[PDB]
Amino acid sequence: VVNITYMHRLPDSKGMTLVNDIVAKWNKEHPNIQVKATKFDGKASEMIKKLETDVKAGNAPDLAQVGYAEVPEVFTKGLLQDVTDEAAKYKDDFASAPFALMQVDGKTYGLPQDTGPLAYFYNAAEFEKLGITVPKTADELIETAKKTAAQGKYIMTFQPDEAMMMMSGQAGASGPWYKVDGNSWVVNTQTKGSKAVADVYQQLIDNKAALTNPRWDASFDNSIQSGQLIGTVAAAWEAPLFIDSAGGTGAGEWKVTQLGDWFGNGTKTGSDGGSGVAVLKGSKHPAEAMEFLDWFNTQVDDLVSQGLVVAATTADAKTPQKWSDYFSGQDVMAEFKTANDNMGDFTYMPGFSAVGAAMKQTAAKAADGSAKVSDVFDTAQKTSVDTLKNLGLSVKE
Ligand SMILES: CC(=O)N[C@H]1[C@H](O[C@H]2[C@@H](O)[C@@H](CO)O[C@@H](O[C@H]3[C@H](O)[C@@H](O)[C@H](O)O[C@@H]3CO)[C@@H]2O)O[C@H](CO)[C@@H](O)[C@@H]1O[C@@H]1O[C@H](CO)[C@H](O)[C@H](O)[C@H]1O
Ligand SMILES: [Zn+2]
Repeated sequence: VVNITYMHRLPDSKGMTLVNDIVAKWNKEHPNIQVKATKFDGKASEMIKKLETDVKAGNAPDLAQVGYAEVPEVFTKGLLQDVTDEAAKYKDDFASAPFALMQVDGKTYGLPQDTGPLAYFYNAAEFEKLGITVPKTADELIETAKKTAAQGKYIMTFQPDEAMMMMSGQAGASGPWYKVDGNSWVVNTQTKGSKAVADVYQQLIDNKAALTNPRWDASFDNSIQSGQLIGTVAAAWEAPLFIDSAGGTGAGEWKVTQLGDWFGNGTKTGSDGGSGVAVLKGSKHPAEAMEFLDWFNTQVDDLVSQGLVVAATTADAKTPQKWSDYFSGQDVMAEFKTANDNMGDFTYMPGFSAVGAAMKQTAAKAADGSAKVSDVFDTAQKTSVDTLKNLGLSVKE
């Protein structure tokens, strides 16, 4: 018998198949590989800090959820165990792009779990009532946003507490910020996409035509339940969280579509989260941990219940009934799978955490008019370069 520990930050909310109930099915069938999964008791950004303290203390879990944007960071801090041959055994159970994001320098450190493509959530019934359509161009988007804002309804958000992924994702839909050239990281967060995103959100904020409530504040939930928020860009895994936040408002009326051609992106979209599960330094059971993890990550209907757009290609889960009930009977998982397939490549630098922390601060100022949306991307540039220099890494800008 071997005992495995798995630390995760899956929501485990009402209506979901709880992680402990998924693990229970494994534990009944595999007496020699016994798993205990624990939900991290803290906000998402504190989890890799806990993994670092745990690995230093010599008491880390075997397995831990690591965002794709976090892999380079935990790799650089020496937190990962090479499981290349174990991962190769399970490669055909997963999509190639997310599997590649669990790799550094031809070595694999775990299995991918989900992807986080950005899409557009909107009240389709309300759009039809108000005489509007999903805007096809940035200029149409701004004109339509001003028209709804005149009657106290909003078709866009600017979420200062989600600046890291909302600004990097909408900008990143049209090209990378970070590249590797020989020995160095090459940093440019002021791309054509960054300029386009700043221009669009600057016009929306100048015209009081996007809601600036932080995503994780009660004001965001109140905006949905009160009927004020009738459209927003959103990460695909927000679907169940958004439904719960709505408190029944819009049930049977909403739909999902692709991110529009608003930021010079055409039919492409960006990445907002999405994670794998890494094998940590000091794990005494990588082979058994990876056997369990391949099984876990291919429990497609249970993982979709948690809001995951799964990396697994072993089976296809139907849109959960809870989601299609909310979203007008729409097959929203088909829209999420299309969005995933249109997600532009976007390599993350080690220390992207620190870049997000600084971007959040500037975005609060852009939201209240004390800074420009473009300053968020300048903050990203300077904090990107300073973070790389502080990690002792070679950086060019
Ligand atoms: C990319 C990611 O992990 N997204 C999480 C999301 O994490 C953000 C939130 O916790 C907000 C709360 O304000 O904080 C952000 O971190 C800020 C931090 O607050 C600042 O103190 C610091 O200064 O800057 C950091 C940046 O380092 C977090 O980025 O939280 C949501 C809600 O809990 C998570 O759902 C989301 O992760 C995704 O969860 C899905 C399951 O619901 C999937 O597992 C998916 O793969 C995850 O990406
Ligand atoms: Zn500089």
